[PDB]
Amino acid sequence: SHKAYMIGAGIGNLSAAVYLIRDGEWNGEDITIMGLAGFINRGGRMLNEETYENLWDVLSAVPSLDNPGKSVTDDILDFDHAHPTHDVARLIDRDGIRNKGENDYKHMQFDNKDRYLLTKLMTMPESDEAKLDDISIEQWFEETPHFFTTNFWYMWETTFAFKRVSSAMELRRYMNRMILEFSRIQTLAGVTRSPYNQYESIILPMRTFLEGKGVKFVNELKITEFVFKDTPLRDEIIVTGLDYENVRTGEKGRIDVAEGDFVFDTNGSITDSSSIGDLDTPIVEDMRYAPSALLWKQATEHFYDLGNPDKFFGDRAQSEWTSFTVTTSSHELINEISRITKQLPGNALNTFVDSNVLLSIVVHHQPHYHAQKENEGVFWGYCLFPRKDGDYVKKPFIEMTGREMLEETLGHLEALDESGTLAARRQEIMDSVVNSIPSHMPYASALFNRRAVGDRPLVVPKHSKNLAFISQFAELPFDMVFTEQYSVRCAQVAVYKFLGIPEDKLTKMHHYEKDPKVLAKAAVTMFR
Ligand SMILES: [Mg+2]
Repeated sequence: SHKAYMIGAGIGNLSAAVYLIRDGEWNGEDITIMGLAGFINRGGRMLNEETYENLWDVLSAVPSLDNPGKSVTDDILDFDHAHPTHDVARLIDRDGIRNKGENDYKHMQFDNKDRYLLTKLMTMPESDEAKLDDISIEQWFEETPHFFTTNFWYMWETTFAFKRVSSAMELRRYMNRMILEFSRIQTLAGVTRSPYNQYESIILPMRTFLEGKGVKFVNELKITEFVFKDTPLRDEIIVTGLDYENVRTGEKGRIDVAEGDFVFDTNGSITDSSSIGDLDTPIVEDMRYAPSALLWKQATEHFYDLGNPDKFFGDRAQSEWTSFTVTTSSHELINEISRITKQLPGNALNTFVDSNVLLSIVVHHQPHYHAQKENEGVFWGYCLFPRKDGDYVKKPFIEMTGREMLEETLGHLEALDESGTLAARRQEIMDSVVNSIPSHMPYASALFNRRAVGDRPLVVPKHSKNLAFISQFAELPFDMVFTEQYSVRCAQVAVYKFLGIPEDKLTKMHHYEKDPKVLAKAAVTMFR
């Protein structure tokens, strides 16, 4: 019987397994998936019910582990509909919340130059994307630096963790795929949240369902090299073996990939080489090159049409940022944040636009984890300039302990709090801390690095017989690479191609950017 081998266990390969089982009528036994106090916020943070067509469809076949008779899609949408989002303190500067006045976050704050360039970028056809090769956002708006002082830039860069040195291609894809969210970017009312963090709300329901269908899960094997069959013209990609190392025993070997078996590789991950600290210990930067990209980099030693992984994993300056998760033993700290920001938990992130490190925090709906106790509260924060000094803790953010990161956050919170109450309650706040876990990710935004078309392999390269790339570093049209939808889409493309399902059966994506009314509203929104 035909077999499938997944290298990486993220949502992309899991969705491939789902597609194989549901639409290809495979047996789970034929699929092998190979991966490797206080909470840590792992996983994707957003979704969008108007987009993510593939994700909702895959997740409509995974049962909820919490609610009998509900699919994971049902869980997620039922929750979100009952917890609508309206960000209030989206932007916070040294004077207060940009809720009102001249800097009101309803104002994009665009030039006429800013709208001209932004409209040119937005209206460039998909077929012309290569014209943007290696052009950063900084470069495309080189003539109008005023852009990088607007509300829109502050909101857009922090919403997705984009840098100005990053690829202008995605900003274009945003303005087309996410066009509907343009008019509501400041309230983030279009964001769709799952009840808990997505590892618990999405990943484990998926693994459980797959495990129940027979899929084999392996986590001791480091796949070390592809083994390709040679051909006279050397175009075809035919994987014949997977060289492995067992990281616990030390055994090495080769798994034979027979004729009719398929291989799914996740060529790179935004969490590769990440490291962790705790309340009193700063991170130690893992200097190793992205381990999940090594199979990819090695295949380029044999084939010429597979891209340049160094574009994505060779420039940490483009890709790195740092986050942290706070756990408290009482609701007090969350109550204080909720009061100072004029916002109930679960209403999207709050960005301190005048902070030196560009710090944002997110307070989720509580609880965010299944093992969260009734008395416990959790929130999450990150900065986009981890090398810069903190405003209140005057050392580089990336060198801070988890405590120091909270202290730097409180400083900004206290600065916005006129009552002075939070600062007064400092000792009690800190005593309530279970942990504050810093989390450094050198490739966190590597999927946004400056890129040229062709720097990423096709999901199924033009002459690949049985190798597919399912990742945020494979080439797919239209979709935003930030979204979990991207990897789910790669999976359907790969599975349907390998199985012979024609592309008109692929899941149909919404094209709001060709509805004239949508464009009209988008055009008007430019002047808001
Ligand atoms: Mg919605």
